[PDB]
Amino acid sequence: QFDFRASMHMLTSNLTFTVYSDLLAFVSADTVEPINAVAFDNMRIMNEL
Amino acid sequence: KKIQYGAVASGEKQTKAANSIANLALIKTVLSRISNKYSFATKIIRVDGDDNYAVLQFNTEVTKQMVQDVSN
Repeated sequence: QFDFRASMHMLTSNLTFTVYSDLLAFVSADTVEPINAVAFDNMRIMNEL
Repeated sequence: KKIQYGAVASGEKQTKAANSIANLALIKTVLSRISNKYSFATKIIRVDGDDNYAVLQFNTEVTKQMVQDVSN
């Protein structure tokens, strides 16, 4: 049997958020000039001549 | 008819290399104006007569709008 009052509920939610799918588009990235490019040892690579 | 034409064409020992020079200088001069609105690194320029192309690399990934605005 249908009880209108007992059937009533209040549903909560957040108000007005915005969902961003991609996550690296906001990142801009650049490389040092590869002549002065360095490895783990803090010592240049492609230096022998 | 004889018309005032104080400009360049073929039929000369000079036309080829000199046109390459002038087009190279022209693009080097223009390409330093997009820099007023974009950051890019000119990787390569080439000029051969009836065409010329320059490649350029950005700090980020390319979009449609940057292509449009760069062209305009």
